[PDB]
Amino acid sequence: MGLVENIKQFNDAVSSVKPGDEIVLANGSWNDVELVLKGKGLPDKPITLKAQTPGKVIITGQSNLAFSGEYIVISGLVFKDGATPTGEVISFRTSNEDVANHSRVTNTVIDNFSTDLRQMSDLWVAMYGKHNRLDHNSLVNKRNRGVTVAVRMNSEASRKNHHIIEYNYFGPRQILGANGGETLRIGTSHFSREYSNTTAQYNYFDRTNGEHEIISNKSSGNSLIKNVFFETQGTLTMRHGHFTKVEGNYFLGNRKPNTGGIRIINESQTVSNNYMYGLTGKRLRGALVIMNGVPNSPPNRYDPVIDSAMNNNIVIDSDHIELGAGADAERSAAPSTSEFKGNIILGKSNLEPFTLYDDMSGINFEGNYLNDEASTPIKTGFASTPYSVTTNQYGLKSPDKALLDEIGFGEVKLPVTKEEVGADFYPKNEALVAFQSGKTIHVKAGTDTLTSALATSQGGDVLVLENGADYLLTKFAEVHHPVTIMAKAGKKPVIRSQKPNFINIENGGALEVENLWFDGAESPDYKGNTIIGTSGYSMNINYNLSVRNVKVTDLDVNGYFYFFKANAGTFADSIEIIDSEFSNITGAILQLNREVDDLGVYSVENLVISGNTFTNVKEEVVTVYRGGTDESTFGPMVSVTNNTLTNVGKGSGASMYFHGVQKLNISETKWDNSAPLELFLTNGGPITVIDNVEMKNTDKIRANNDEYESSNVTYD
Ligand SMILES: O=C[C@@H](O)[C@@H](O)CC(=O)C(=O)O
Repeated sequence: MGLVENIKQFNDAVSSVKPGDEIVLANGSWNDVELVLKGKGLPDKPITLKAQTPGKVIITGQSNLAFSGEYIVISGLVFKDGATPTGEVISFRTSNEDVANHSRVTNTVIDNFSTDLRQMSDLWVAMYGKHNRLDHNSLVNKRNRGVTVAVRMNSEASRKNHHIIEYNYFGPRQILGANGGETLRIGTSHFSREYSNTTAQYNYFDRTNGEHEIISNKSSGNSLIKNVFFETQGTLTMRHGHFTKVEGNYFLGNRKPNTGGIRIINESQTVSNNYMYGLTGKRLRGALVIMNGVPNSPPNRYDPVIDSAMNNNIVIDSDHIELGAGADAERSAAPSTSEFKGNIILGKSNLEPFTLYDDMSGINFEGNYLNDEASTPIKTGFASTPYSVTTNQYGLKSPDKALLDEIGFGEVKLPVTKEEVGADFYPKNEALVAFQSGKTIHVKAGTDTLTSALATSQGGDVLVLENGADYLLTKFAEVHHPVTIMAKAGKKPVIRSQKPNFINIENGGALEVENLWFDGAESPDYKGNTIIGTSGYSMNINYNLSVRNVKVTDLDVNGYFYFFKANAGTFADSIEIIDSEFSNITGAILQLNREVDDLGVYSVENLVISGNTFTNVKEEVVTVYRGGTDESTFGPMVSVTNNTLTNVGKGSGASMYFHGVQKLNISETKWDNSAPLELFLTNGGPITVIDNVEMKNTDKIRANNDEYESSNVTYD
């Protein structure tokens, strides 16, 4: 009815609207626009805001959309490469009192509508009101904190909403390094006993790894049904609220790390007829979890599990069923009047898949099946059955037909596929370029030849330097995309710089270095120099750093000269230091700074330090620190093997410091006249094994509790 091409025209057409009329945004870029629409349509005659050509109306910059009234439809829009100036990108309200009812947002894309600051939280879709629908939308590349889709519950007008959220595509969500990266949140703790009655169904969660809670259910009466979770880190958690129905969901973990399933807390939960495959998560992130709760819990803790059922689920090739998880002096109430019946557990990666943290007498176990090779400590309710798992018609590892029929599961088949969800006009393209997937480029010896070669390289490229040759930098060597810098086998080239940082990983960058020699003879006379650094600003794209067969010498022109220094506000999916040699360094090897707001922030997910020698380093090799009390979130995972530290950390101090690491493995490593190893084991169960280490002329391991396992610790 009304085609508009500028904000002025838009605001005129929506100043007065009647049932049936539509406002069309003409194709093109809509930059820095705050779209507001109020009106009252009709069941047969909605008020529609639509794109001229779905995929060709690009809302960008500092933009958002807020609407209120009745029977509004919003379709075909794209929000790409911007950030909302409010708290919400698409909002089903226009003020605290004016909400949308019986309205719909469909066939719409939000693509990287992320703040440049990774620590700032917003909501991408905020649902208010009653009887709203959110369907067939694509939400991709959320790089900051916050919830992608939230159902709000802060007033009566938004409770008992019966919203429907369905057929949406939730694309990859990088690990945040902090709390609050849920994909779907239904309610909040402050209104958690209130009823929402939301249905989320037929959605596809694709590597939505923001945090441990993929779906944070925080209100009563919801149905989370018939969704697909593909290699998703974290769980579907019934965090607060009762009378949740969780059925027909398929978790395709594929043996990826930290892949969890369904966590029951609180009352009258039904978790049945779900399918799980290849889930590796443990404890609060296990494939199936039933928590202990706090008697007379405050609304923000954990209600004891009562009147709940966990039945007729299929759990294949998964590792952890955790009953009573969280049990302690506070969470002292074990599950009661609940049942665990008719489940099929077929896995061989963990032959003792159950952990019981408390008395499970309050749970009636009946009719379950567990593969011959595995055992349960529960005396009743389980029958052993052979491990028979065959890929079926729809490409899914399935139990035998006779067991399926015995529990009335039906076919093992996805309730929805990747191809049936999201906007119909927007591709689902990978956004990450792999190391060495591009061209090999020669870098001749000399001054700023590496600088120039990087400036024109592309993601995936490999810069190959001349063996034994000299390289000098007088400018920053900036890495704007995944790149490899290396020499083929033979004599290491030597790299020097007159700048305070040799190489900086910029936002979007990631770096492999192999068979290089970095030396400090040309470095400037400043404190805080480093060989490799991050960008110096918040980087809302996680980076990666791989260092293999590298030699680093004479970082001593001034104090605090580090090998690698990540500034506050950056996050590394993986840092690997392999088979490398470091000598005469006044700083730390790895300086992993943090921007402390949430005390739970951490700056690296996976750290591997293996095959190295560290000699005459005044500061530590690495401090890995996560504060706060979140037992539930990830921790860094750290592996330290086959290294030698000679005169490290003596410039009282420590040579390595690990604090709030959820998984720490140290082995085959010798300290020689170094500061001691320092540990701090946080509440929960941080897994910590230290085997075959020699502490020659080194003080005793510094720890807070004896809570770790240790074997073969020699003190010379
Ligand atoms: O804030 C801490 C959170 O871990 C918790 O309250 C909510 C949650 O996600 C959990 O316990 O796992």
